[PDB]
Amino acid sequence: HGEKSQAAFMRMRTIHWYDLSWSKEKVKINETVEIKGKFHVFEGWPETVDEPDVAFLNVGMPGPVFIRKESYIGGQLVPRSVRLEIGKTYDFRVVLKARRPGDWHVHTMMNVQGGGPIIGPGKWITVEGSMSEFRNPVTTLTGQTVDLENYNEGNTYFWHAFWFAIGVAWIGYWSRRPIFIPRLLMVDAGRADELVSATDRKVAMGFLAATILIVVMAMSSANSKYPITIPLQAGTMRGMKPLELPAPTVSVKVEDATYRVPGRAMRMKLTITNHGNSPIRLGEFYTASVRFLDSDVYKDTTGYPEDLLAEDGLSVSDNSPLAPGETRTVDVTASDAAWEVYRLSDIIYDPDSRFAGLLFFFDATGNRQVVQIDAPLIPSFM
Amino acid sequence: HGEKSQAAFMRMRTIHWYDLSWSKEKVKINETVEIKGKFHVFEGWPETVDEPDVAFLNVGMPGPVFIRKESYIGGQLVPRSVRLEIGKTYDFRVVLKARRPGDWHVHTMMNVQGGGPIIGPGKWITVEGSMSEFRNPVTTLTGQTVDLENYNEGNTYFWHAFWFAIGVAWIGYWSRRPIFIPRLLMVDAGRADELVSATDRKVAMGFLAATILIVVMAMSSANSKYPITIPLQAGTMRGMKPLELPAPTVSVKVEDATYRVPGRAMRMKLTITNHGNSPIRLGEFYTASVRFLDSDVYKDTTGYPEDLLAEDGLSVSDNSPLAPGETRTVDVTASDAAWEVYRLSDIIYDPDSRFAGLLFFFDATGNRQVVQIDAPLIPSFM
Amino acid sequence: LLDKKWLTFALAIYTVFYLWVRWYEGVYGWSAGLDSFAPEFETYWMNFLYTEIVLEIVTASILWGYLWKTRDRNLAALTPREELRRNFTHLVWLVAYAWAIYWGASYFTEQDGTWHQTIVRDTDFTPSHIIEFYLSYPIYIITGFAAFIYAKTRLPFFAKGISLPYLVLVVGPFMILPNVGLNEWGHTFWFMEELFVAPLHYGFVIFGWLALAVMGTLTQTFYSFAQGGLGQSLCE
Ligand SMILES: CCCCCCCCCCCC(=O)OC[C@H](COP(=O)(O)OCC[N+](C)(C)C)OC(=O)CCCCCCCCCCC
Ligand SMILES: CCCCCCCCCC(=O)OC[C@H](COP(=O)(O)OCC[N+](C)(C)C)OC(=O)CCCCCCCCC
Ligand SMILES: CCCCCCCCCC(=O)OC[C@H](COP(=O)(O)OCC[N+](C)(C)C)OC(=O)CCCCCCCCC
Ligand SMILES: CCCCCC(=O)OC[C@H](COP(=O)(O)OCC[N+](C)(C)C)OC(=O)CCCCC
Ligand SMILES: CCCCCC(=O)OC[C@H](COP(=O)(O)OCC[N+](C)(C)C)OC(=O)CCCCC
Ligand SMILES: CCCCCCCCCC
Ligand SMILES: CCCCCCCCCC
Ligand SMILES: CCCCCCCCCC
Ligand SMILES: [Cu+2]
Ligand SMILES: [Cu+2]
Ligand SMILES: [Cu+2]
Ligand SMILES: [Cu+2]
Repeated sequence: HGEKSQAAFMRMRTIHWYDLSWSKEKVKINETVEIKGKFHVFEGWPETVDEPDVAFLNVGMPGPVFIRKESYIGGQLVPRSVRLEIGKTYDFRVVLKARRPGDWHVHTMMNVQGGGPIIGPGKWITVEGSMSEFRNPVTTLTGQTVDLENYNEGNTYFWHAFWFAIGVAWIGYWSRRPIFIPRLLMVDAGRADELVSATDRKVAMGFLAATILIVVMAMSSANSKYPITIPLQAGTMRGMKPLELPAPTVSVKVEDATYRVPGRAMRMKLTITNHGNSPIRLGEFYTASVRFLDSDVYKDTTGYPEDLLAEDGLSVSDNSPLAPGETRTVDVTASDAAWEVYRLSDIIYDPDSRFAGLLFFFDATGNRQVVQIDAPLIPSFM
Repeated sequence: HGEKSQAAFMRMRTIHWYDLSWSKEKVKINETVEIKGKFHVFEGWPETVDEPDVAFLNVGMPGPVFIRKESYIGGQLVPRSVRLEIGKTYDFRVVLKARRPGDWHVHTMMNVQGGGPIIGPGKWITVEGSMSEFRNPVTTLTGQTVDLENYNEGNTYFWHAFWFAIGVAWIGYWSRRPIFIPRLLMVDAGRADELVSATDRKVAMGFLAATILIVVMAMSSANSKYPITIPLQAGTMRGMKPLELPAPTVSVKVEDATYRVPGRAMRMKLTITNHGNSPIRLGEFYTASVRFLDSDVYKDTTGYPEDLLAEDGLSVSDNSPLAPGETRTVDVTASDAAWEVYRLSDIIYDPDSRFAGLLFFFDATGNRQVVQIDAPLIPSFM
Repeated sequence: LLDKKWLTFALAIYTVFYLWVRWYEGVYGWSAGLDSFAPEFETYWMNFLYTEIVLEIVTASILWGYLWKTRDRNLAALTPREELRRNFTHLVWLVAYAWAIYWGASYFTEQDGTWHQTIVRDTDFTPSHIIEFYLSYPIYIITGFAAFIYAKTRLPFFAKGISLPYLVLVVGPFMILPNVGLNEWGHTFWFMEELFVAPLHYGFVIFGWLALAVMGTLTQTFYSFAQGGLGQSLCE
């Protein structure tokens, strides 16, 4: 919900999310929904964005309508920030537990230590039930099961109310007598030295001693109870395992890419060389959360969001099967209302008119090749 | 001597020193002791420690009880700071010349430009003789042999004493007359204009002219003598040659690692898969300068420090030879008094409860494999 | 008469209006108010922004102009009882200014923090800012200017000169509103983060300090109160 505002070229060239899947579309309170997929870090990382040396796999949602039970980057849990390598492909997995009823647009996002949020595709997930049913039980290493929704709430309330009452008692004790104008006049006209006299000093000594003693005894009591504590666990986690993808057998060279201003279409000319030993066909072009598909080649069955999916948004001038060894040049037009709805046409406002995307080539057997393209994007007006 | 205070997790995951050796344990004055070994830079370098882009191979010792004659990282001399690559293994060598009699705990350390000192294992080396016998002869490119213990000492003393005497002469010339109260009263009561009169101005002119002339003539004389000088040689040395270690044929996956609080033992569960074509046996676990050995598999003969060596500190639930291709899960307990003496149990105080270490697998023929492990370390209290 | 029931209205108008504003933003925060490019956002929050800016300009003009036009020309011939009444009215104005300052600089500003930690920033005109930067800040600016003008035009102590502590108390908090330019510039160019303690926010901090001139202002109002109606009782 925070995208459609970021620079179109930044959205095009930061991180490409693909193979995304959502376990459920409608969940009850306390039920779990799992978000899986792969994200690829673009080689041409924009220079004003710091390299993802410190990155956090976040969830884009309107507050804790879900609680992030687990999140994985490469199979291992990542509660802290992680280091990602430019050009690598990682598979991720986020597990969410429903907490608040309603229709929530859940995004998979990545936060970078020096570049801000990289928001992936968002899917509407419906939560049904009541928030009062939500439970977050946690078992500690000391052998007690607590509910994280209300654990320590009473203690926090008690201590804050107690200290507030102490401060209010101090102020009220001094506020029983006249406060501002008589005291100002007494201080002004000659020495004051009458507005602070015993037992006011005794009361101040009592307040100071009681405050120090109460703090010390409360700390000692909170040491006896909860004798085992650990500091906050933090620190960037290195060694994120990337995916060992096979080298693509398709080489694509982009010879110019243009988009009409105004318009909802992007046109590019590609020289595709088919290596390997299978006839391939271009089936999908993904640029920035928007998937332009050729329905004659590939159909989406993973429940991708409708506003981001163009079922027939990809048109190839010659999409006949490309025999192995054969190289041909085709005109590829990616046209959908999403190009303007998500402001990919606002790249004309950007100070770097360059695009990046993913091309998916499918053979007869159905196995697919992921080839990555990037080129300058030239607007056309006349 | 400066370790046992650094965070246990930082000591566990910065740099792993192994294959260490000391040429001599007791040396006379002017005798040479050589420290060799290999250090491996951990892949999961802690984020608050800067990457060893600028590192210096230092020696941990109580001052110049030895002089560092030479130090090598990869066979070549490294008098300046060097650049190390995370994940690489380097072999080092330090040559020390005995200078001061006594029992000295000599450490091999590495200083990082943004993370401070990484102290390796320390060994007690005894120096016998007298400090008066120590010599540090150096031959210059101008053809003169000088002793670095006292070279230029007389000249330094002379020049500092001369300039101090000049300043003292100035102050004393002004201090022959009354100093503070009469002069203060003369300046206060009317114009002073009597406390500074010729030939005081002539003396000041003489002092200024003599100072400038002496500085100029001394610089000219120090230019004539020593006509050949070079600036201080400095600059980080890149291109440190790392060791080309063969890829290990043993793959170890750590399934949970726990340590009792309080306790002197660390327990972990490992799934060891033996590739290659030789039956292997786990013989050593090195975590942070502490070597837990299985005496039935491996025995130390390099004179490792006794306080850091656990001859039978490593116990494996099933340490029978692991046939090639076979994978098995074993319970490994690393127990020694060193775990508490060197405060490896203080990792509970650390904000990152993760450990790293080295496992050494030996086959029947005796050749060994170095496999590196790292995992979260979970304290156990109940 | 002296202190009359204008104080009750001064508290109640701010309380009721800001409770309604809080209800409005709790209803339209999500659901037409998350996406800044949806048509419903334009009708529920951009229209709110336009309406509130126009109404604030009109109200400021009307209030300040009326206070300046009805200014007391013959301040010399003013009875001490009427001076006491006017001092109490000025104290009511200061109470209203304090209430508005609370609502603007504490409630809606830390509420802007909730939003600036829970959702991805989409524009410079999110609901939170519209309710804070362009509603509550102008409201307390209007109240402070009105209090200053009333003091200068009715109280002889605050006439014959511009009070420095009063001017600082009135203008420094106003400087937070043009400081919004630093906030937006410091959030889009500087600091690709949502750190609430970033140096981009010290502009509010610097000009939030100038509200400490309320101490000099209040001792000045105490002296104005104790001009003729000082005693007796006090200091006797
Ligand atoms: C210092 C001088 C300050 C000047 C600025 C004042 C800003 C006022 C609010 C702007 C509203 C806007 O712009 O929006 C107009 C809204 C849009 O809502 P709607 O879609 O019609 O839904 C139905 C309306 N509900 C959602 C509010 C129920 O509708 C309206 O007509 C109603 C606006 C009522 C404002 C007056 C009540 C304030 C609380 C009572 C104590 C004073
Ligand atoms: C919707 C906006 C309604 C604002 C109404 C403003 C009322 C007019 C201001 C005003 O001049 O005085 C109102 C009251 C009573 O003071 P008055 O005595 O009426 O003021 C003049 C003094 N004089 C009679 C001796 C000449 O003085 C007060 O204390 C009134 C405080 C009102 C709170 C400020 C509201 C501002 C919201 C932007
Ligand atoms: C925006 C940032 C403000 C900058 C701060 C500058 C003002 C600070 C000093 C100040 O307030 O004094 C101006 C007068 C007070 O009386 P004086 O300054 O003595 O002069 C009165 C004659 N004058 C009204 C033309 C100025 O006060 C008034 O007369 C104000 C009431 C008249 C203005 C009403 C019209 C404004 C509608 C928008
Ligand atoms: C001194 C500042 C008081 C701020 C109280 C506040 O923000 O109230 C809104 C909140 C809203 O929660 P709730 O009462 O449950 O009503 C929800 C209605 N919306 C969502 C519109 C706020 O609770 C109330 O309305 C209580 C009334 C307090 C009167 C001083
Ligand atoms: C009164 C104390 C002011 C200290 C300023 C400060 O903390 O700045 C941190 C920042 C370091 O940037 P960093 O915290 O790394 O920002 C990370 C997020 N990005 C890269 C998007 C800015 O340094 C600067 O850019 C210069 C600040 C000048 C102050 C007058
Ligand atoms: C001057 C007051 C110092 C208080 C020190 C208390 C130490 C208690 C140790 C648990
Ligand atoms: C005002 C004194 C300047 C002295 C300059 C001396 C230059 C000597 C060159 C060797
Ligand atoms: C990246 C280093 C930033 C240093 C900022 C220093 C601020 C000091 C303010 C006087
Ligand atoms: Cu969304
Ligand atoms: Cu990519
Ligand atoms: Cu030592
Ligand atoms: Cu290592």
